[PDB]
Amino acid sequence: CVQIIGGFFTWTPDGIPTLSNITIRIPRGQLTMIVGQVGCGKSSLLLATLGEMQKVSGAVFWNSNLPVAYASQKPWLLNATVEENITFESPFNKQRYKMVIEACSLQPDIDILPHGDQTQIGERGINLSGGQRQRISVARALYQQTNVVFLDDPFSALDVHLSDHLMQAGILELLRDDKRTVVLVTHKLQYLPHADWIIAMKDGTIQREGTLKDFQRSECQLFEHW
Repeated sequence: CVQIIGGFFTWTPDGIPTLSNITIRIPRGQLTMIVGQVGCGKSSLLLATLGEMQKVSGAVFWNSNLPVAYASQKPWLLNATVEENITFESPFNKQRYKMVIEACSLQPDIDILPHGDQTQIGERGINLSGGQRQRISVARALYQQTNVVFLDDPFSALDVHLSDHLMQAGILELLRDDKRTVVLVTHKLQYLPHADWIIAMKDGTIQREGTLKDFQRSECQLFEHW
């Protein structure tokens, strides 16, 4: 459903766009990775997907501007209970909540929280770690049950075992996704064979998009194996 054609993206509308004539489309149900070095513009690419850059030219269809879930690079938590940080203006369902709590490894966090899910977190509350905050943001997105999910490098702030957790629960999130589109930007090559497509970024531009064989022709797939 998403169509982006020749799209141009900026960090600052006072200057020249950082990304020029970017064209890719995300049909519903696609699994799409976005990869590249730290600072190559992946977060900026997600901002372009959110319409937060300056479009010099081109066509963009996201279906949300017709008369969407988000995982930010830096986690944002409301000053509230952990429970309300999970619900994020939604009704409470406790199978969905149970699945989110288990899937986001939040039982050990709740177990060390003074009031479990009723522990006040965020500003003036319990000081969650950056990884716990990231897992909370992921759980909020999974709980929202949106048709489209944008995950910005979601395992950067988590451990290897937690990366395995995010692997296993993502693999049971896409299955949980009843045909839904899930876009997982990531900096890691560990699970890039296990999604459908990768977008490789460098210097604010897209260098290549394509298959494993395509990325062998890119002479990147071996580097990704490393």
